[PDB]
Amino acid sequence: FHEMREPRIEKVVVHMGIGHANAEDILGEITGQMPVRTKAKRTVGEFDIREGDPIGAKVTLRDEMAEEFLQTALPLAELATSQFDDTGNFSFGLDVTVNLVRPGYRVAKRDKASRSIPTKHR
Amino acid sequence: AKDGPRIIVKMESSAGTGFYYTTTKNRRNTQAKLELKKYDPVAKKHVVFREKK
Amino acid sequence: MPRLKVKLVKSPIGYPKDQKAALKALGLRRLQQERVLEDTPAIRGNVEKVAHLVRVEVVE
Amino acid sequence: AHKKGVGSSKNGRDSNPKYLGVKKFGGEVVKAGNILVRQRGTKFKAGQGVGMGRDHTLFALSDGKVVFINKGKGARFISIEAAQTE
Amino acid sequence: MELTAKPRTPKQKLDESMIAAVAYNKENNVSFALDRKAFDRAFRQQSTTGLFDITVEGGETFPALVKAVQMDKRKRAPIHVDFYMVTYGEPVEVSVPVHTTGRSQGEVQGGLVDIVVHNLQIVAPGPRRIPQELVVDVTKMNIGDHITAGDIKLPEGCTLAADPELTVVSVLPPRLT
Amino acid sequence: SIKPTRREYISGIPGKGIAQFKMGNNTYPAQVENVVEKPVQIRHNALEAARNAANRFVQNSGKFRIRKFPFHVIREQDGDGMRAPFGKSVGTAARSHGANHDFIAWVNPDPAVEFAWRRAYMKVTPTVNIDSSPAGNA
Amino acid sequence: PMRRRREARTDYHQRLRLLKSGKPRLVARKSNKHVRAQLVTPNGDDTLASAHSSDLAEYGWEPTGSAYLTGLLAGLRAQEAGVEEAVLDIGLNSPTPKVFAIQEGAIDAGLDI
RNA sequence: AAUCCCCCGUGCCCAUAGCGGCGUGGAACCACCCGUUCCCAUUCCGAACACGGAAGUGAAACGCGCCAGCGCCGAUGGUACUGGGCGGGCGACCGCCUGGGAGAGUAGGUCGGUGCGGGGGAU
RNA sequence: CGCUGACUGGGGCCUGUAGAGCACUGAUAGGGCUAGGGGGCCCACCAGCCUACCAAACCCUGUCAAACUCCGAAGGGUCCC
RNA sequence: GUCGCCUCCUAAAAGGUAACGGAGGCGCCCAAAGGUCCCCUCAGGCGGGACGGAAAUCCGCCGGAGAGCGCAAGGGUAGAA
Repeated sequence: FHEMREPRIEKVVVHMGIGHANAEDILGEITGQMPVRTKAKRTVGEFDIREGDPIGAKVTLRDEMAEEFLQTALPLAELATSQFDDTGNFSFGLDVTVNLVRPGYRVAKRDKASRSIPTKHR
Repeated sequence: AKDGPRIIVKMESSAGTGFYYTTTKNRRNTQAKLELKKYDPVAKKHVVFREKK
Repeated sequence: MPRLKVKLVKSPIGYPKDQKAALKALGLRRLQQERVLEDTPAIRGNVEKVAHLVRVEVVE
Repeated sequence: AHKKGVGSSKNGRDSNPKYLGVKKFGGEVVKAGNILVRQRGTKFKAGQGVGMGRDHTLFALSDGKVVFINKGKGARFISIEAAQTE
Repeated sequence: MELTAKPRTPKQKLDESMIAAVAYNKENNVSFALDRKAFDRAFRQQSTTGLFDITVEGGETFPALVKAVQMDKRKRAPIHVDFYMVTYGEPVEVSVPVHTTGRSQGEVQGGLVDIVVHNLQIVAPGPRRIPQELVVDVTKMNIGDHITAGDIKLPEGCTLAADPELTVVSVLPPRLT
Repeated sequence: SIKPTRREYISGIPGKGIAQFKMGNNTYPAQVENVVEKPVQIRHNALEAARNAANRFVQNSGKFRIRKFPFHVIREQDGDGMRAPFGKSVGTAARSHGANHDFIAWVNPDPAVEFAWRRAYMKVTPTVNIDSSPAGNA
Repeated sequence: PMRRRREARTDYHQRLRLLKSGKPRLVARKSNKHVRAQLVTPNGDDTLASAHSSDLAEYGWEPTGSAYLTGLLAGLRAQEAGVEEAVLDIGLNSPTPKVFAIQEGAIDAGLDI
């Protein structure tokens, strides 16, 4: 069946987030799927005690879109190594990750018979 | 009622005249001179309804 | 029609409420006396519960 | 002119919950099952409960009333054979 | 060895010289028989640690004996036992003991000792195929060492109805190490 | 069986203060032990102690194991006098349910530890039962 | 959770919403490939294959019309039985333009809703 | 059109249907699929919701089967507790007589069982 | 008013102490696996190393609960016959 | 000391009972926790990457809901409040 396991995209994010207005507007222009999420906590490791603020930025981008980005954005990054994490997936840079997509990935999405994703398929 | 100048203040609301009023408890807390809603005075039925008093 | 013939013993003096009724029920006036009935789980029951109450005899 | 501490001592007051009409009696358009007032009655008997099965009340009229979760709101109708043609 | 009974009489039975004890077997049971005197002797040997059987009407001379029971009561004198045989080649549920010797390591030199939350070994070798007395003791003992499942060391019949790393038997300070 | 006000309002959630369980040494067969028959909110302290003195007289190999442990407690004089009695705690233990598996003198041939425990019973309080286990004591 | 509280997506209970009363569970089961609805009415009721994409083949008019008819007819088939006013059954998804379609059916179908 | 095999909508029994390990199905079915002007639509993209349509595929969700490892179910004989009756001990309590008799604990049992309708599949 | 009443036989439907039980919770002991603090060693920004003292949490051997209970009777209730 | 009222336990299992018996809350509030119509799937743990080395923010798996609900408890209960 070698026509299975053999890959076919699957998500792939790329974001950022600072204890804050607009900076994500530089985010909008580079793509088109704005991320609006609220980080938090309550300490002074940066002055981020505020436990309920809007600073988390995350511009989701799988398939289609991500393609234009994987593309016009894959040249300025210089590495290709280690940064290779188990769960077929990896994260480099000012904040970006992308996940593998072996054939036994999805199922892990079902509300039912949620096969805890076997470790021989992924 | 127990008149307590504590964000606890009782008020009503006319019926554009529909004539009289109808019961209501309140709290400056927010929106001060704010208070509107419809009902129906002995006057036909319905009618805008400010609450201020 | 198993006809039952019981007698009176150990005065229910001060003994359980109901228990007594089962007394006046089955039909129990004066002491150490003898009465008879049909098996009838009903009547039966009562009496039995009354158990120690006195003595049952299968007669007719 | 106040009150003290370190005397926990704090009796509690009264309630009055029940199953009134229990299961399978002369049904009367009135307080069905009770253990949560403001209740929102239902249709006939109830069988849904943090237990499993269900309960019939061979008694049928307008409706009864719930208790908020406990028992198990009615809906599984059950007028009772005593609801046919006179 | 012998033991009889099986009607329907536990109280008196459960009394005197005869203690209850069901005739348990895969598929069928039969009123409790036995006796409060046999249990003794035999049991005394090593209930579910070896195995035999008794001749009641020559009926079915088979093994398996006890897979449950209890001297329960306070007094500490059993009453109401369970009995199940096995004329099959499936014998699993096999719990037979395992003994050391005294190999000198932490003891006869370090005084130290060792707990053996194990002792027994419910496994399942070659059905109707087990050495009533199996011994295994690679030795070792003292300091903060410990041995359990995992390592072990199983001979022939490759079962292990059990798991790895778990209550084997270590060496602790009978005083201090 | 009067017991306490709750496991976290009156007095519930402690260590009870004592001297842990195990002592002596292993032993696969030899069943050497002790249990009782008496009912009594086993006198903590008295307890803790006792058992201990047990080790005090032996030392090493003989399952100085012991399956007890209090965990609730009484109360009395504190405040006015005798009437409306609030409560001042003190002395937890555990019900020795009319006999049962006490502590174990468990080991091959080491009666030098049986006598011990023995010394252990002597002590204690509620009489005690001197005994053996599956097999006896070797 | 209870079977219907660990999976996800459905709303069946938003079906039981109409269950209470109003008339037949004019329930409309969809599966793109086509649309299929029954008529679960109270009392261990049942149904009467009122309208299906296959019943009368699956045509070649896609969504639009399909419904437009499947419904109507459906509605036709039933009001022959002896129904009248039947309650709608969004079976699933939001009264999508399909849905809405079929819907029409009923309505136009003269089976009030 | 008033019989079985199959798939599809789907209901009751609130795990003897769940977990997961391997597998099988696409003529038919169903989904995934192919695209996105207009219906509607994502706080971000027509991923999900969504309109139109072949090729491609059974990978995936999914349906039937096999597997007891995790679970779930669970007897008989059995011991506690006890309604009722009466005795021992100053004692905390012990016992007897008569009907009730669980959980856990080994056997073993389970990989659903069963409604109605729709598509076919069996002149 | 007149067989409706205490009581018994039958039939449903309920409560869920005693007991028991550990997956909810809070104890708590013997221990294994482990990282938090150690602790001794390259002198120790080393964040590399071994291991006998304290631990958190998961795993085995165990155990207490009136304001715990996946479990569950004695019995009492209530409508009908 | 304390008297009202809300919950637990006590009540022995229908309901309900003292104790100056146990412990803990209330004399608020929310104009939007209001009414419906439309959508959502928790805590947490694990694995991978910005500012981040407790403790986020996103991405991919596991989940009788153990999170969730202005306030004390207790019932509830995501299908969901």
